[PDB]
Amino acid sequence: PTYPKYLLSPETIEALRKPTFDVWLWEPNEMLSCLEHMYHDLGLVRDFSINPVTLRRWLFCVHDNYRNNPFHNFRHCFCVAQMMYSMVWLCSLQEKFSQTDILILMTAAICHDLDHPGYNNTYQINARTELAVRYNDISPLENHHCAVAFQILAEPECNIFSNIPPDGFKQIRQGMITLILATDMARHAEIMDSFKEKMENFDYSNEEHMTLLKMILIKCCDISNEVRPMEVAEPWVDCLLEEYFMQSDREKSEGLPVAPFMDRDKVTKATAEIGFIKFVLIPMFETVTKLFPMVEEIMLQPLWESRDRYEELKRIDDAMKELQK
Amino acid sequence: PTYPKYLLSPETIEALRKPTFDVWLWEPNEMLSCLEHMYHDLGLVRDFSINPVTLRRWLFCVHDNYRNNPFHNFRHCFCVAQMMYSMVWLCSLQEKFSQTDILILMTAAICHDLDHPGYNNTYQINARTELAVRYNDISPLENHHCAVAFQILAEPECNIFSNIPPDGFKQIRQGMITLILATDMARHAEIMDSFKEKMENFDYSNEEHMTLLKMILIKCCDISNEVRPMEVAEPWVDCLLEEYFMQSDREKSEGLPVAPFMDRDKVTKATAEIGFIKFVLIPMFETVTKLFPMVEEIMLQPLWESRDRYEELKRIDDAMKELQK
Ligand SMILES: CC(C)Cn1c(=O)n(C)c(=O)c2nc[nH]c21
Ligand SMILES: CC(C)Cn1c(=O)n(C)c(=O)c2nc[nH]c21
Ligand SMILES: [Mg+2]
Ligand SMILES: [Mg+2]
Ligand SMILES: [Zn+2]
Ligand SMILES: [Zn+2]
Repeated sequence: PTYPKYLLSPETIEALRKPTFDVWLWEPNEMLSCLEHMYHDLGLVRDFSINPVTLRRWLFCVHDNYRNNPFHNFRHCFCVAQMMYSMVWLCSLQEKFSQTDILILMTAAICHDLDHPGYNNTYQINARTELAVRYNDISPLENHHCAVAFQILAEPECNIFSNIPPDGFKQIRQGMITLILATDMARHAEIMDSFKEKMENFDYSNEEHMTLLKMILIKCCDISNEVRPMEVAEPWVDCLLEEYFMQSDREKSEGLPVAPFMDRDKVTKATAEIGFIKFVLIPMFETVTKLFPMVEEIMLQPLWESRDRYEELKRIDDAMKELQK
Repeated sequence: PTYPKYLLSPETIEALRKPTFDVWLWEPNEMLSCLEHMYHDLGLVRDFSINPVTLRRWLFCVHDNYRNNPFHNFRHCFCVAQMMYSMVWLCSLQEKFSQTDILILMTAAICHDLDHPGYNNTYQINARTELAVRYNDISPLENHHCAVAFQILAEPECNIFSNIPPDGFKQIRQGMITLILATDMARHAEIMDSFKEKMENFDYSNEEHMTLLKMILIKCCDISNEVRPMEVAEPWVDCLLEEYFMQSDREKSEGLPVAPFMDRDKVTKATAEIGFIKFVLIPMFETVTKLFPMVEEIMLQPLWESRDRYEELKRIDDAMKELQK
């Protein structure tokens, strides 16, 4: 007949594999179904004996632990997971990685921003919040996302790892913690340098090389909005700035230092993306392309287009600003 | 947190395997989840590469195709499938039958009464309905249920058999057809005799022996209401008579022959069930017990109790009618 929303149509299930997927057309229950589909489709439910009902409860519990922030919310979560899922197909990751690595990449993508408060690590540290005190200024937000991830998995009803032997659990936990902690942008240059070093002679059988590759993969998915079609990416930037401005305003009326890139009076959407696309995004996907050449046409290309559109927007933007001076 | 109804709790999942399960407590939405669980739990999704999303669409289309009758409705459907699922565990059917047969039993059980009009074969034939004309008076209802089942399965979006080689399809289709056509009560005596004849020296290796057993199994499940706990079974009789009375009244009004067992002026819940339990139900389950002794304690016991409870109830009825004339 005419099936209900939570029942993904074959058209949707097909599109879910490409980075062109419109993440905005869906409501939470439909996104939860997409994530569910991903675990069955990638063979994770099968190879790890994940109880299908538990998988659902777990996703629902994960959803309940994401906050209603303009950016760091459940829909961003779904974006990272969906981009990771696309990466698996685009790069044929299942010929390079074991199912355990895939489970690690996917579960970490879904759990990487759990219970994000809407204010970054710099604010946590400068404001001496309880999280900064708890984690001693060492990537407090990411450490917290992990802890929540495993407190959730500790609940028997949500433990998608119930049937994995203990050695496997430990191996998965270690991998997830490493990936989630790697998303902290403060460590971006460090992680990039290490990867590029290993990239001089990449060894798919070297465990230390794969760890760095997985860290890069989840980092790519975490800040991959600009790779998506313009109509899908555009709104995310506004959501991010809304969050950044909120923090800068708070930092100003609290006497805490304010980062220029979050300063309402110094940053423009255009100048912001241009620099981020040319000095963070493109260089990263550029090195990843050396390993997976198909990545250039599917992701480096839309980044070049995005860079050019924002450079045009910057002209008009600066013009408008002159009239207001 | 607190999970929605469509996410079965582990308590429900555990009770779903026994004939004591209370079929009246759930709404279609919930029952559909149960059926879905059954396919994953029996390993049918796994062994036949059923796309889990397709499984959901298929179950939804099946639900939409059951009519809103007092008895032959989606809930009866669920009862039959749930009783079949209970028997797979109780009798350890997975030790005697291949996965292909289990799939045949479960799917036939879910589809056996699809699009039931609410008036039995005798009515279709006597009123010379389109169905009776289409099927040449040969089990018109059963032929129609089966045709609708494969109509649904022919819709790509609902084709839970999409990943089975054609030789497998043919084997599954033929089995379902045999089973669904076997549910026509007009053939009860015939089927029972053949089964008993083979029962003289049952051979789990003889395919003709196994075909009869599967026929008896689905026949048992189809009319297994009285096997359920008194409070779960009682309301079903009212639904049945409500349908029978609707037909006899109509037959009376159109001047068509009326069957005594459906006549308001002659049937009482007690008279209806006593004979049915004593001469149809008990004998059939007695034969099945010769192969699965555990059936006696789990199913004959409650049938005996229902027989006695209804017989005693009739005495109270006769004594009451006496006290009035
Ligand atoms: C400032 C930077 C570390 C954070 N950051 C980010 O995460 N995304 C996704 C952007 O699009 C972006 N644009 C500027 N900065 C950005
Ligand atoms: C005995 C038969 C002719 C009529 N019949 C029947 O078909 N089913 C399924 C019943 O449950 C039933 N109960 C009484 N009569 C019944
Ligand atoms: Mg983050
Ligand atoms: Mg029937
Ligand atoms: Zn993130
Ligand atoms: Zn029936």
